[PDB]
Amino acid sequence: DLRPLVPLDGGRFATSDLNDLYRRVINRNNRLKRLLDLAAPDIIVRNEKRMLQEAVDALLDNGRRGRAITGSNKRPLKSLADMIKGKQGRFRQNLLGKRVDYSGRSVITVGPYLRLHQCGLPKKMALELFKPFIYGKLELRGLATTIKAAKKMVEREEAVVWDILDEVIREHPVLLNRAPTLHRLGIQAFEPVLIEGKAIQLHPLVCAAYNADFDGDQMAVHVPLTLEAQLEARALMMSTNNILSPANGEPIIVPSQDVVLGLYYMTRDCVNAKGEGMVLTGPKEAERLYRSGLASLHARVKVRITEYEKDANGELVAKTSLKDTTVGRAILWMIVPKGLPYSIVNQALGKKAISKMLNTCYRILGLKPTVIFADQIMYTGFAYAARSGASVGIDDMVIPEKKHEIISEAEAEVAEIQEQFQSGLVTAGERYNKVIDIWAAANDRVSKAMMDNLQTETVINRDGQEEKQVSFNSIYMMADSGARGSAAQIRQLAGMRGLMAKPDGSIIETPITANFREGLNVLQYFISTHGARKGLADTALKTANSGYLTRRLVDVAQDLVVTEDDCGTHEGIMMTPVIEGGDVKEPLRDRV
Amino acid sequence: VYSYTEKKRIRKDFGKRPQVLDVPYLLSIQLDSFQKFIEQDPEGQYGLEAAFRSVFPIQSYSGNSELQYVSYRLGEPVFDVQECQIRGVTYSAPLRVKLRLVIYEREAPEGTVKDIKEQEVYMGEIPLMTDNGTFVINGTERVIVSQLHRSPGVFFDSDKGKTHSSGKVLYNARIIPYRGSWLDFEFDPKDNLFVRIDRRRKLPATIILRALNYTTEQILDLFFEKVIFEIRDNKLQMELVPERLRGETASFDIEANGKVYVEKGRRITARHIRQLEKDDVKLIEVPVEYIAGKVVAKDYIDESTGELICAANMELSLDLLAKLSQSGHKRIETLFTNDLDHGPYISETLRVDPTNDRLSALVEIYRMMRPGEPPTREAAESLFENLFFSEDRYDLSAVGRMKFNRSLLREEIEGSGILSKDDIIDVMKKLIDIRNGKGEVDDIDHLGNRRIRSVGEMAENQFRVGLVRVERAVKERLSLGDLDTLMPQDMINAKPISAAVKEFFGSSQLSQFMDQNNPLSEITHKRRISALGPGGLTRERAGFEVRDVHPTHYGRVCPIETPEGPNIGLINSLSVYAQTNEYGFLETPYRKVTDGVVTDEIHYLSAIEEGNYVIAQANSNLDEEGHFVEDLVTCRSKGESSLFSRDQVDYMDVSTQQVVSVGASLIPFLEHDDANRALMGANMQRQAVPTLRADKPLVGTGMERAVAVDSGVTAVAKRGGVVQYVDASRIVIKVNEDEMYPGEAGIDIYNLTKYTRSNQNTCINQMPCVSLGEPVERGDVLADGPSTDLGELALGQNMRVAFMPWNGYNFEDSILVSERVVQEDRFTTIHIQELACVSRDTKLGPEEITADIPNVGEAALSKLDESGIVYIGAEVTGGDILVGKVTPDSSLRVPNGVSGTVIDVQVFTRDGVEKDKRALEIEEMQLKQAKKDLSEELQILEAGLFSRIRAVLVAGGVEAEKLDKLPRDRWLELGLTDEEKQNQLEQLAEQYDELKHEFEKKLEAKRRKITQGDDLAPGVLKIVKVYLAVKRRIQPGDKMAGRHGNKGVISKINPIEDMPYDENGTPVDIVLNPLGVPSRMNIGQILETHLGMAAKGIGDKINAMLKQQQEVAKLREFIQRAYDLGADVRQKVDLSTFSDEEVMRLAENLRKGMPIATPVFDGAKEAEIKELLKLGDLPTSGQIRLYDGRTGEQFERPVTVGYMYMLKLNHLVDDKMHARSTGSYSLVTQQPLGGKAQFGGQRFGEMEVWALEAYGAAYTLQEMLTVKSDDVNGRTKMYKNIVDGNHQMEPGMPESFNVLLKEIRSLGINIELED
Amino acid sequence: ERMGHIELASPTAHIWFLKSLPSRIGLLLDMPLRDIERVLYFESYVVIE
RNA sequence: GCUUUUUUGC
DNA sequence: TCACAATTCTAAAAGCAAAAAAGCCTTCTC
DNA sequence: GAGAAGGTTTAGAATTGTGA
Ligand SMILES: [Mg+2]
Repeated sequence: DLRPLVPLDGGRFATSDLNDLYRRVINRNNRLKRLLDLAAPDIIVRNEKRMLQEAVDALLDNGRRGRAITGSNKRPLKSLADMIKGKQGRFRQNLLGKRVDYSGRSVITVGPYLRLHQCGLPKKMALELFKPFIYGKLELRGLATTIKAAKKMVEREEAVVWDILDEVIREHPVLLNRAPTLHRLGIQAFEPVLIEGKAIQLHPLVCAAYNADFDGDQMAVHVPLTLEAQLEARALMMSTNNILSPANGEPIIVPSQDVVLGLYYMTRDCVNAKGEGMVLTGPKEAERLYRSGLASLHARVKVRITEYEKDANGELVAKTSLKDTTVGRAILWMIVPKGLPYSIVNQALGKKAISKMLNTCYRILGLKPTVIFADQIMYTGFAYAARSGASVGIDDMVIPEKKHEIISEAEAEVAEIQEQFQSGLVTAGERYNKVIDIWAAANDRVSKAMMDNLQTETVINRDGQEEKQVSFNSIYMMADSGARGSAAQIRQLAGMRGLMAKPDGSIIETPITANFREGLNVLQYFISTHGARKGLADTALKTANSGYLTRRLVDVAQDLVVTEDDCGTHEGIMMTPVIEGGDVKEPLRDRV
Repeated sequence: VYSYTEKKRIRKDFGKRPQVLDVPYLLSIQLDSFQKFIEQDPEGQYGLEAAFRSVFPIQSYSGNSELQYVSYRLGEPVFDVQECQIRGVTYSAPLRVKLRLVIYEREAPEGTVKDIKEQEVYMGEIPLMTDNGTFVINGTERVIVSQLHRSPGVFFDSDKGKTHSSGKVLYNARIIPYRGSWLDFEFDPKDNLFVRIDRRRKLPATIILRALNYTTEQILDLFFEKVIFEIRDNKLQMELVPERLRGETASFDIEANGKVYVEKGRRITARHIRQLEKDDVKLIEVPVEYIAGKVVAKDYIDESTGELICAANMELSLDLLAKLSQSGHKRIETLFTNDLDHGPYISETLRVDPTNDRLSALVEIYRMMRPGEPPTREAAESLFENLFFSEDRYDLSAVGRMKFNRSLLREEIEGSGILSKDDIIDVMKKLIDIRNGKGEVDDIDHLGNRRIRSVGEMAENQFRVGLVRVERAVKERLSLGDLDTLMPQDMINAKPISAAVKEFFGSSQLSQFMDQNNPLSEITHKRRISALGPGGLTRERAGFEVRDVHPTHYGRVCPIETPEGPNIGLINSLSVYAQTNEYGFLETPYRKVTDGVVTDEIHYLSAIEEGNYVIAQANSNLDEEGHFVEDLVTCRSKGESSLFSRDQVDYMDVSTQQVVSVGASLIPFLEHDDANRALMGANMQRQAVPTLRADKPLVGTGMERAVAVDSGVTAVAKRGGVVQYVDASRIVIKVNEDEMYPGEAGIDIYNLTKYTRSNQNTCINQMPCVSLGEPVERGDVLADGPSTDLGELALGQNMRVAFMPWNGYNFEDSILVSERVVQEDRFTTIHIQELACVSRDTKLGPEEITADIPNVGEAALSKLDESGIVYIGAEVTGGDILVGKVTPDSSLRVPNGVSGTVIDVQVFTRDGVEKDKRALEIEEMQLKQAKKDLSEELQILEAGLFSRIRAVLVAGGVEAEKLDKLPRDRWLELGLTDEEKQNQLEQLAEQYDELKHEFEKKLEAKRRKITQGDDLAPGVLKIVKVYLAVKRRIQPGDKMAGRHGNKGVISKINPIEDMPYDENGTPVDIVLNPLGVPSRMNIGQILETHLGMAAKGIGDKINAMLKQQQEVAKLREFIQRAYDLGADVRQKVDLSTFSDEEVMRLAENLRKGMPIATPVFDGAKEAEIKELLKLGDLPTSGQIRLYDGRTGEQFERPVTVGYMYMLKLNHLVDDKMHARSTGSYSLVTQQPLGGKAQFGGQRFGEMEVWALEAYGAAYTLQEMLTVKSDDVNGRTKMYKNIVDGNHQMEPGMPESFNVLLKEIRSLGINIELED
Repeated sequence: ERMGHIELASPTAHIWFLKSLPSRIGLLLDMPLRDIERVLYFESYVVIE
C-alpha cells in the first residue's frame, strides 16, 4: 500500500517506479537461481551475478553510478533514496509541510471600516469552514435530530443556518496567512465578521505587516479548533498583541499613504483663509465651524484647549490655556487620548511625525489606548483625505523656467571639451571623466532649480503686500508629507532624469535631458530600458537566493530556547559606538 | 483616398512624421517558414526535397539493387479545419513519395539495370498550418514558437578574470557545429594550449595535430618563424632583421660593418630600429651567451653515425652546442620568441604530451572517448576519422560555414560542411593571435551570433532524423531477401517517420498550447522568439548577462515586452518591422541617405552589418525635401549613441514605431511611462477578456486596425462586391463581375462562427458589421470577432474615471466602481465549459447510458430526455445531472459552482455500437442542416441557364405567352426550327444534366462522413460532451487594469447615488487613487485621461447638435473643424467629398466621443491636447470641480476626471475562492488532496511552521499537523468531539511518519522507536 | 504495515555504504574504491590470507 | 490519484 | 619519505496558487 | 485482435602527481 497500483480512468493501470524495479530484481534473481542450479560455465554466471548487483544498485539508490536506468519515458525512475531525499521526498514535502483541512483561500481586498482586530470573511467561505460547528449547534438546539438531516439542512441553506452561523462565529479567531510567509507577522489571528462577497476584507493598517497591496494578492485562512488553539490565537497572535516589530523596536502599525495624506493636509496652515484670527472656546467649536463652511480646515486661529499632563504619579492633572493653532489641528486634537502633550499634534504631521506620535502614545499610556488611537487615526485620516479632494493633474508638475538655459550651457561646455579633444590637448579618459562631471553638475543645478520652484510656488497676499508660503501643490504634498514617493521620483517627473548606466556599469556620456512630462525620443527610452531590465532581473533571480539563505539560518538556529533565569557569569562584550571614519554611525543609546 | 468602410469612423490622427513603409504582414514569420517547408522544389535547398536528396540515394553493400528518389506529393486533407476542431483529429495531409528500385546485374558498375520497379509509397501524415499560423493537432490549436540560439561557427571567448584567483586572462576558442561535436581549444595558467571534445576530459592540444598526419617539423614550421644561426670563424655571427628587435633590451653589442650600431646596457627602441633599417644592417656578431638562450627548431642527425645530434624543441645548452659545433653542420634554425609579440606556447605543449606518432595520438584519443574497451588500431582510426571528417555524422550548416569563414577573415562564403586540417590550424593560429594581444574576443549577446529557427527548420530536422532511422532500417533489410519478389514498399513501413513528426508536434518544449483570449494574445503569441527549448539554454542554468538587453536589439527585438518571472529576457518578442535573413539572422529596414538628402530607398540591415555605418535617428527634423534641419544630429554608430555632423550619416530609421513589438505599440503615450510600467501594461493587455459589447479605444495608436485584421479572427472579404444577404449566421456577397473569374458564376459565402469555446474557456463569436445592399470592397472586414469593433481592436471599455481618494476604499491599488457599471453589463463576459462523459466498457457488466437511475426521485430526472442527456437549453446548477450513466452511479454531475445553460451537446460513437435515439436525433439534425446549407449553395446558375434558354428560344415556332405558363424547365422540347438553335437547346440540356451530376456527386459524401463513427480510445463505447455557458458579471475582488500597468482589484460596488458628481449632474464612474502615479511613474494615464475627456467632449457636442436636429451644413463644418485642429498633423481629411449621407452615418458613429490615434513615440503634445479641450467647452487645465454624493458638499482642490480605457483581466474572484472542511485524502500519505478541482486543502508549508514556532503557539501547531491533516484515528475522533460539543483532541502520531519509517526500514537501516 | 523480503541467491553490496564518498567499506578495509568497485562488478580477483 | 512539459498570478 | 597543489566528483540553488495537455514497455506471434 | 514476456556556479571533499 506504500506503492499502490491504482486503476486510472477507465481501463488502464499506472505502475509506480518501484514496482518496476522490484519486478526487475525478482526476475534477475530467478535467472541467477536457475543458472546456479544448472552449474553453467563461468562467463555467463559472472555476467548474471554482475547484472543482479546492478539491478539492486539501481533499486536502492538509482543513478548513483553510471547509466541511470530509465523506464517507459526517457527519464530516470525514482528509487527508495530518491523517494526520501530531495525537495520532493517525505522530509520536505509531507512531514514538515502538510496540507490541512478547515482552510480556505481567496483574494484579499480592503475593508476600511473594520476595527484593528477584525477581518471580513465571506459568507460562503465561512459557512464552509465552520461546518462541523454548525452541525453541533443544530443538534444541541434540536432544530434537526440527526447528522443526516443536519447535513441536508446546511446543504440546502435554510434561513436558520445564518443566525446559527453568526452565533458560532462569535469569538472564534481565524488565522490569515499570506503566501511567502517571511517573518513572524505573516500569520495573524483575526476576529471574523461575515461579509457578502467573495473577497476577504482586510483592515488597511496591517497591510504593511503582511507586505500586501491589493493588486490581486491572495490569503489563506485557517481555523483553530480546540480550546488551547483558540486561546493561543487570542492571546499570542491576535493582531492587537502585535504592534512592535520583533527584529527591532520600531512599531509595525505605521499609517501608510492615504491616511498620512489626510492628516498632513488637514493639519497644515495657510496665510489667509475664511475665519482667520477668531477665537474658539474649544475643539468642538472648531469642528462645528468647519462643518458649516464658516472657516477653512487650516486657517490660523487661537483656541482654548485643556491638556492632561500626568506628572502626578498615575494621576492626570489638567491644564487649560490658549494656543495658536488652526482649525485642522483642533479637530484632530479631539481624538488624541488623555495623557499626551499638545505639542505632539501641532506641526504638519508627516509620516515620521505620525509614527512617533503613535510610539509616544504606546509608551506613555500602554496598549489599549494605543489601539483605539490607531483606529481613530485611520478613520479621521481617510475622511479628511477624501474631503480634501487631493487629485493630481498635468499642471501639478512644473518644469523650471531655467532648465532650458542650464542644458544649453552644459551643451556649450561639452562642445568646448570635445573641441579640446579634437586638438589632442586632453587625453581620452580625462575628457570622459570631465564630461561626466559637468553633466552631473548640470543635473544637480536643474534639480535644485525645480525644487526651489515647487517648494514655495504659492504666492498670496493677506490684506496688502505679498507673502510666500510652502506650496499647496498636489505632487509636492504627495512627496513632502511622506505619503508615497521621494525626491528622486519627483526629480524625474519634473527635472531632467540625469545619466543612465549601460549594463556593464559604464555611465553613458549623453544624459536624458528630457523628463516624463515631456517626451523621451526613441534612443533615450532604449537607454532607460537598459537600466530597468537590470533591476527586474535582479529581483527575479534574488528572491530565490534570499529564501535559501533564510532556510539555512533557521535550520542552524532552530534549537535555542530561553531556558534559565541567570547562568551566573561575569563575562560580556564591550559595546562602544561604532565609527566608520566619519561621524559616529550607530550611537551608544541605540547600541546598548 | 478613403475606403467606403474606413469612412464610417475616421480616427483624428495626431503625429507629424510621414512614415514611408507600411506595417508589414505581422504573421509572415511563420507563414513564410512553413511555406518553405512544404513546396515542390526544383534544385532542392530547403523543404522536404532537401531532406530526401540528403538521405537518398541509398546503396547496400554493392547488393546490385539500389533505391533512389523521383518526386513527392502531398495529398489532400481527409478533414477541413473546422471539423478537425469539432471531432478532435489532427488537420494533416498524406505524404506520398515516388520511389524507384533498380536491380543491377552481376559485376555491374557499368552493367545496366535488369529490373525497374516503381510506385508511390505512403509514409505518414504531416500536420499542416491553417491559414492563421496555427496548427490543429488533436482538436486543440497549437503554436510552434520560434527559437533563438547560437549560430554555428567559431567563437573566441575570454573568461575574463574569474579563474586562478590571480586575475589571469584565459582565452577560449569553441567550434559549434549544426550537428556533431563541440571542439574546444583553451589555455591554461601555465600557458599551455589544451583541447577538449564534448566538454569531457581535457588533453594537450597538439595531440590532435599528431593525429592529422604530421611530424614535429611541420608543426614547428606552422606556428613559428625561423631564425638563422651561422657557425662562423668568430663565435657564431647571426643574421638579423631589424623588425625582430623592437621593444627589447640590449643583451650584447649590436655591431657590424666594423661598427657598433647599438651598445649593451641600453634598450632597443623605435629610433634604434630606424637607425638599423636606414643603414640596412644584414648580419651582426654576437657572443655565445645570447645564442645559448634559444631552442633548436629541426631534428639534427649526424651524417657519420646516422644518429640524432639534437632533436627539436629543446633548449640549446653549452654542452649540446659544443657537441654539435664540430658535427660539421654550420646552419642552425631557432625559434623567434619575444614574450610580448610572440610566445612559445606550442613548444611547452609539445613538451607536455605523452605521444610521439600517429598511433600514439589515435590510441590516446580512443582511450579518451570510450573507456573499458581496449584500443584497436583500425577501430581507433575509423573512429577519429568518423568523429569530425564524415559528413554523415558531422556537419556545419551552410550558415555555419559562412560564420566560420567570416570570423577567420577568409574571402568566400560558400564551402564544405566537413571540417578540414587547414581550418583547425587556422583556428589555432587565430586563438594564439588573440592571446598575443592582436584581435579581440566575440561576445555571445550580439544578435549577429544568434539565429532564429522556426517551424520550417525545426520540422525539417525532425523529419530528417526520422528518415535516417528509416533508411538505416531499409539498408539493413536490403542486403537480404530475394530482390525480384519484393515491391519497393514492404520494407519501409513508415512507422518511425510518423512517430517522429507526431511526437515533435504533439509534445515538444516549443509546440505549445495557444494563448487565445484576444486577437492581441494570439498575434503576439506567434511573434514570440524563445531562447529556450531543445538546443537552447534553460531557466535555472540561464545566466545573468543573456537576460539583459544588448545595445543591438534596437529594431530587432522589443525591450519592453518580456514576461517577468523565472524567464525574463529569455522569452523575447519580435519587433514590428523585423524580418529574418536568408540565413536566420534578424534584419530591420533603414532609409538610404546618400548626401544630406534623405533618399527613399529602404535597405534591410542585419546585425553585424549595422555597426559599420552611422545610422541617423527616426525623429530627426527634416524640411519637406530631406535635409536634416539641425546642425548636429544624433546617431548610433557602433553600439554607442553619439552626436554627429549634419552630413556623416549613411542611413536613417524608417519609423519611430520600429523598436517596439506589436503589443507594446497599442499603449498611447508610451514615452511618458517608466519602463517597468510599460512592461506591465504590455503584459496585462494580453490577458484582457473579451466582453459582451465591444467598445472602441477612443484613445488609440492606429495599430488597432492592423492588429485586428492581421489575425484570422475577422471574416474579411476576398473579392469585393455588393452585399446580398446578411444574417447572424452567414453572409452572402455578390462578387463584382470585373473581379469575377472567367466562369463558374461565383458568389462568396461566409459562415460566421457562433458561440464556440476558446482554449481558455471564452466565447469566440462573430457579429456581422455590414447592412444589406452594402458595397464591400476587396480587403474590408465583415464580421467583428471577439474584442473587435468595425475591424479595430476593442479590448475593454472606456470609463469615466476621477483621480481622488474616497474614504480609503481605493487604498493601495484598489478600485471603487459605481453600480451604474454593473447595471449596464459593461464588463459582463461569457465563459463556456466543455464537460465530458467517457462511456467505457467496464468489467462486472459493460456500461450503458440508460436514463434509468436507482436511488433518485424525480428532482434530477425533470431535466432530461428519456435517454438521460439534457435538453439543449436547460439551466443547471451545482450537483445536478447532465448525462445518464449508472453502475452495473457514474452520471456526469454538474461540478459545484458551475452554472448556466447547456448550449450544445455532441456525441461521438465508434463504428460498431448502435447509435442511441438521441444520437439518431442529433445526427439527423446535422444531416438536415448539411442538406439545407448545401442546397443553398445552389445559386442563380440554373436560373441563368433558363434565361439563356429563353434568350435562345426568342422565336422560331415558340409560344411567347406559354413561356411563363409551365415552370421554366420545359423550354427545350417546345417548338423550334432545325438549325444550330436546336443544337444549342440540346447543349443547354446537357449543361443541366452535368449540373445535376456535379452537385449530386459532391452532396453524397456528406452522408458518409456524418454517418460513420470515429476513432475513440480503445475500450470506450462513445464520448458525450456537454457545453455549459456561464455568464460572469463584475463584483468585488475582480481584477481590473488600464493600459499603463495600473492594475488593481475592485473593492466596492458603490450605489450610483453616492459617486461624486460634477455640477452638471453626471456621476463619476470609477475612482482611482492619485498616490499611485508619482511613485510608479506612469504619467501616461493622466495624459490619456485628459485626451479622453477632450474627445468625449467633442462627441457630446456632436450628439447635442445632432439630437436637437440641425442641418448637415453645421455638422460638416464642425466635424471639419475638429479634424483640422493641430499644426503639421499628417492626416488632412477632406470633408467636402462626402455627399451629405456619408457625413450623416459618420456623425452618427461619433456620438460616443471622437476617436483619436496617438502614435507611439511622436504622439500628441500638451499644447494640442489643450487646443482640442478648447474646441469643446471644457476647462483647459483638465480638472473640474466635483461634489460629494453622500453629503452634497463641494470638494476643495479641483479634481481630475476623464475617460480612461479599462480592461478586465482573466483573474476572476469566483475562480479563486475555495474552502474545505473534510473531503478525500491521498492514499500513500493520508493527507488532504491539493487543488480546487479536487476538494483540496491549503498547504501549510515550512515557513508557516517557522512563524508559528516563533510566536510560541505549540498547541495550534500540534493540532495543525496531527489532527487537521494526518492522524487518521485522531481526526475522526476530533470530528466526533466537535459535533458532540466538546473541543478536544487526542493527537496520536502522524501516518505520513510511519511511511517514512517503513521506507527507511526497507533499506538496510534498522530504525525503531525506543522506550 | 506488513513487509516482505527477497532472498538473494548470492551476496550483494549496499551502495549507500559502498560509495557514500567518503565510503565506509573503503576506509574500513584501508584500500581504495576504484579497485573495490572493480572487484564488486566482477573485473578483478581479491586475495584473502 | 501520480510524473513531466508549458503558461500565468503574487 | 610526505607536502602542496592540480584534477575529479558530488551537493545545492524561495514559496504559494490556477490552468492546460501529454502519459504508462517492443515485438512476436497465433 | 490481443496475450505473452522478457526487457551554470560555486563550493567542499577526495585523490594523485610531481616535487622535494
Ligand atoms: Mg501585490
